Amino acid sequence: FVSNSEILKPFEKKQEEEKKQLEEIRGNPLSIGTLEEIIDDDHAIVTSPTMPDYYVSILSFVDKELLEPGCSVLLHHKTMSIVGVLQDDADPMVSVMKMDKSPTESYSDIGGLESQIQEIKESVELPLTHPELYEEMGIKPPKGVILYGAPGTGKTLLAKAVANQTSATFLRIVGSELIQKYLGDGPRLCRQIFKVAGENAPSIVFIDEIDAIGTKRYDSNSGGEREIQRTMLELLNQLDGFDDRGDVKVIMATNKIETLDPALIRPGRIDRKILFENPDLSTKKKILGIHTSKMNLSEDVNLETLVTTKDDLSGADIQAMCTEAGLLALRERRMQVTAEDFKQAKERVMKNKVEENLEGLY
Amino acid sequence: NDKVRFIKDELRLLQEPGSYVGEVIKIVSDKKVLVKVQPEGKYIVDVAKDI
Amino acid sequence: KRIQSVPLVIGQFLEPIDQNTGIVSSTTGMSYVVRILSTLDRELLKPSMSVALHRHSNALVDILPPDSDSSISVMGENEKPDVTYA
Repeated sequence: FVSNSEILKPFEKKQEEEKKQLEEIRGNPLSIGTLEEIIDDDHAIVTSPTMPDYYVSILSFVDKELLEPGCSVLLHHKTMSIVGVLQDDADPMVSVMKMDKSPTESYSDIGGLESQIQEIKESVELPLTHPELYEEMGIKPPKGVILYGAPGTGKTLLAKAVANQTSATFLRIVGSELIQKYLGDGPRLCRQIFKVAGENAPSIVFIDEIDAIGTKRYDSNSGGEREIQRTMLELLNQLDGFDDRGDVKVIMATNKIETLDPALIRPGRIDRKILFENPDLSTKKKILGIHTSKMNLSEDVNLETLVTTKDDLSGADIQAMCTEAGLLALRERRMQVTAEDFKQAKERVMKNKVEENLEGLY
Repeated sequence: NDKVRFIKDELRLLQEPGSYVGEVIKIVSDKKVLVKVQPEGKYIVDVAKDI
Repeated sequence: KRIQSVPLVIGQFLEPIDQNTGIVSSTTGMSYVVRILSTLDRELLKPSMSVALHRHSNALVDILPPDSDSSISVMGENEKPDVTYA
């Protein structure tokens, strides 16, 4: 009664009297446009989609720090004066940013690699989850880790399980999209990748399977030798010339990193290097139990017997036999997969899916 | 008789400037809709009182 | 119907909406939605049919015949059969 009369009454009265002036201001068709530049005299220039040229002052409902060249504002119909700034809603423009709805892929499925799993967790997840360890230590945390190894070692699922527990922004970019058909748009894209990701949350830029600029065989989007130097060196400047407080992490992984320019790595930013090899008979027993955890297997199927038959296989080849064995039982509609399906599954994988490498020594 | 009154009153409808053409983009809590005209740019107008 | 007289604008019909109401697109590039004149009919025109409009109000006037002038061909062949196929 007494408090509401001295607080809510004078405030709501000024709000009702203010909105009466908003009719002559925020009324009208309210044309929009693109902001050009500002000045300390409180003036700007806006270009509507009809491409006019207008120079007016700065009205209320807008801040000087909110005005940036290339943004969207709100003009007026008659007076043609800026009403205010209009922020972009419904996500930051491009929605393919891989905002990670978090399917929640845990570390139990990538198990058996724990020797190399705790390696990336300390240089990526640890500073994000427990920043007090690196801040109180005094050392600067690394900006990421480079991965190298044969295909099938689980390099794709290694970085996927890290972003699950961090609950932060994480990106997935294909290395073949760094080069476009138009000349000059290659480095322009790399500028917008790190710009938008760095504004919202301590994001992570992860570009997987980079074939960029090698074994071209590209008729359409080939830009010559000029696209080579502009696109690659643009990524190097994002780790050098681009300033950051340490919230941006860059992790690159592919089949062969030797074809890439080693100057792009610049391993003063990346102090962590993780390799990968083929698992032994003890590791494959843990990986096989992962895929068969939700699978229904018969009583005549032995887990140690299937691992013994495995010779020169990666983590992807183990799941390939579990998938092929499920397709054989799916044709006959069997709940529990019998032992006859694993016999025909291992023969098809070692034939087609598994091809003899060009190493050939011994 | 109604056809006599409908045609004579059509002069006010013919002399009317008519209406523009646009599409809905986004809406706000102020009951103002963003109408995008195809030749022109985008405009923020007030929604009809019937809907 | 005769109030329009000389000062007419060339329009083009697009799609029917309401009874005695249709959307038109003139040569100026600005599309307007006006009401169909009582002496006209929706069945006497075509979806691509070109019509006439007022200078200012741009109201529907009359349905032009199904002959489009434009440019190039215009009417038809002029002195074309100068040769044979042999």
